[PDB]
Amino acid sequence: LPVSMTKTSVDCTMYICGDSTECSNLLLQYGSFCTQLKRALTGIAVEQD
Amino acid sequence: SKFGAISSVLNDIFSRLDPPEAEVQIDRLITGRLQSLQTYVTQQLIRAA
Amino acid sequence: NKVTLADAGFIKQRDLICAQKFKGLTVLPPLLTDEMIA
Amino acid sequence: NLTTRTQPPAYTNSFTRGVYYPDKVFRSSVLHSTQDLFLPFFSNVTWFHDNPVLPFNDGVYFASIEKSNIIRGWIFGTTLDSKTQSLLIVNNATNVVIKVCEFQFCNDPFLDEFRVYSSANNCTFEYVSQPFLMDFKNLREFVFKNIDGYFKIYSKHTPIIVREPEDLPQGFSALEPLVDLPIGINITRFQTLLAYYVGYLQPRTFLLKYNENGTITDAVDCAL
Amino acid sequence: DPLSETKCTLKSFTVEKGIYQTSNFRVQPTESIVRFPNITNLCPFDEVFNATRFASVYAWNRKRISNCVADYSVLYNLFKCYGVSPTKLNDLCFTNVYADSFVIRGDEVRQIAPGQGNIADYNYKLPDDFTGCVIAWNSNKLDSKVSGNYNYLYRLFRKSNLKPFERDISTEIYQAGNKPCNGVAGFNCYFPLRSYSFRPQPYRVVVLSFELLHAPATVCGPKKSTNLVKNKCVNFNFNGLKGTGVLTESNKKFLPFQQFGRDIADTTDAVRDPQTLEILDITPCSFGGVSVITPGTNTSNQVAVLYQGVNCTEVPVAIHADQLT
Amino acid sequence: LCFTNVYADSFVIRGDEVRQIAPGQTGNIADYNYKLPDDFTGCVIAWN
Ligand SMILES: *[C@@H]1O[C@H](CO)[C@@H](O[C@@H]2O[C@H](CO)[C@@H](O)[C@H](O)[C@H]2NC(C)=O)[C@H](O)[C@H]1NC(C)=O
Ligand SMILES: *[C@@H]1O[C@H](CO)[C@@H](O)[C@H](O)[C@H]1NC(C)=O
Ligand SMILES: *[C@@H]1O[C@H](CO)[C@@H](O)[C@H](O)[C@H]1NC(C)=O
Repeated sequence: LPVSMTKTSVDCTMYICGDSTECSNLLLQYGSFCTQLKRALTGIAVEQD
Repeated sequence: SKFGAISSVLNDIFSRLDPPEAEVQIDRLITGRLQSLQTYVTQQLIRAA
Repeated sequence: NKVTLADAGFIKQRDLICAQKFKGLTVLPPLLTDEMIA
Repeated sequence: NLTTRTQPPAYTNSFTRGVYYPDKVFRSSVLHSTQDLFLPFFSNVTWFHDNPVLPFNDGVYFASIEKSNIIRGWIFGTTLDSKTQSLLIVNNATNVVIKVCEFQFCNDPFLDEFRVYSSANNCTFEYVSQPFLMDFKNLREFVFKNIDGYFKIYSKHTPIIVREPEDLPQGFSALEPLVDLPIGINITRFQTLLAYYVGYLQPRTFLLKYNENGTITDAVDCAL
Repeated sequence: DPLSETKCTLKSFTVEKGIYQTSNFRVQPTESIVRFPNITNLCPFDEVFNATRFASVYAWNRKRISNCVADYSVLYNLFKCYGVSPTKLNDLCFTNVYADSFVIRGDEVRQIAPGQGNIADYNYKLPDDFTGCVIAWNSNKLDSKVSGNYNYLYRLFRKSNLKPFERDISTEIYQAGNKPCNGVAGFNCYFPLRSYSFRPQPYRVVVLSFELLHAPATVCGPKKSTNLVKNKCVNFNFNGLKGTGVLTESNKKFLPFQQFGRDIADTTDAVRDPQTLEILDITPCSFGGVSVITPGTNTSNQVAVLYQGVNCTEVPVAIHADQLT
Repeated sequence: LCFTNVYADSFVIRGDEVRQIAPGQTGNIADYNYKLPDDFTGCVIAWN
């Protein structure tokens, strides 16, 4: 029977942009989309513990 | 992927096209990568239950 | 030895399937070590 | 010249041949899909032994199984007249020179020396290099296409122990590009300048396999 | 301090006891190394834009440019632009650029278009995947009399659609009616070849069409290269390819025609030098995630910083000189 | 609509460069003399 799951963290800026571009200034017009996803991922990361 | 744009590399669209016509081609990629991250978080929240 | 794990949670540095770290997708290690589970 | 003897197209099978490098990007230990114009696996190709004027429908694969250098090149162009910069291949066993000229064609060409035409004109392209040719036993494969601006050439040279007639040898061998000629001509018909194998390319999705060194070891035809 | 970023990420003034992911960690590059080819011979743009006179629209010609460094501030010595913007044309590299020029009516500068014409459907077709820059040049001052130059003709109808980059030099009249003809006229069997009727504004244009998915570069730009430094995070620029990463040695087995090198997925992992001709290994410099461990703001103000996924020999040793970013 | 402060700037250009001057453009005057802003709200007025 399975018990746990692989905990994954997602860097939102490094996934959407490429960490070498001026894309990071355009991602601030959305605001709270990169925080809700990592909050839900931190919830899974503490849920599998 | 392109999501209906000219290229997938952001460093080509930034270094090729004209600043005020980049807020659609580098908006389609941003919305596509946001939808992909939301889809990934959605199926992980589904399969975590 | 029969469960082939493919996680990307390590510190170490031809490339493996763990090149997803370079795109912003990392793997956190669990709190309980397998020696502690054993 | 009017050298003419008595002339029936024979046929054989391509034993998983016609795979080249679709791009100059190095890959290693990966399976890559490519939707380009390739040769279909296990296709009927025209084995001659003969010089007719064959079509050039968006790509023609070529092969040659010989011991000597009795083959010398090809000629391309939609017209048989002195127009639209008809392309030429030639070889003199010390250099591989290629010309793109505006000559009017002849009936039976031979290059053993400008006897394949009778009127030189204002030429367009000149290129001299030690590759583009290497000189039964010797295999000489070729793939010609003229998509999106310029002219592609792929080749590979392997030894053959298999017999001469009716036998394209089985096994995998990747065709490497030599030079991308920036000419831009429109081709409909072509013929050779004297084995013989002609196969036509089709748009098809493939699945290449790259090894640790980056050579294509196997391929998968996704519509066979 | 990390306590205030824990306050800002939680959007509160009191932080409870626990571990909180606040922000990320990225090492910034230092150098701005560009590497261009060796060539110095300029581009003959004065032969493209100026000659004795130009050519016809169906008897067109495309001038090839190879082994040259281009310049576009001298292009305005004597202009809408598609694809690549001209403000970044001074630092990009290609393999070959085509320069096809034709002549059109003053009421014909609007019809010719990649995805939109009348005369084009039958005299000069342009493909849909276009990248290039068009020149708008009036010639009413250059050519306006009863017979300026009789080397220019045009036809307004053909038997079918024309493919892009196609030329017909057939000395044959065409028809659009019902009965077949050969040389003789009658029911819609007249000549299609019409000469230009100059009277007092012909437009003589030059299209400079660029490419996509470039080869090892033969043409280049006037920007001068810089020396190559390894083993540190360098903002590089290799033949127009922008990026930032550590240029470590390859230890690879590149074929003599390959210059690009990729990972399992789409990642620019390896490149070849344009001058040294030595293959490299693009690796991004050290990054990770940060988690702050606070015991609670109601007990103390000390914080513990955990940089997730990194070694302890990759932290910045210049903790006092981190103000210059 | 109501605004903060209207700014009127006058200059004389050629007949070929009424659209060449643009937000983020090059040529003769768009990168060497004048520059329309990237976030430019407002308008330009060109006439004969
Ligand atoms: C561009 O010119 C430079 C200068 O000669 C070339 O660099 C030389 O490359 C050869 C081998 O490729 C070396 O043996 C020389 O030592 C190099 N010279 C210097 C001064 O470094 C470079 O190869 C040329 N690039 C191309 C594409 O032709
Ligand atoms: C961190 O680096 C040191 C020296 O570079 C090395 O000995 C050590 O093994 C590394 N840590 C891990 C977890 O590999
Ligand atoms: C790759 O190259 C090495 C040495 O160059 C060789 O030993 C090995 O057999 C090659 N791989 C394959 C699949 O042939």
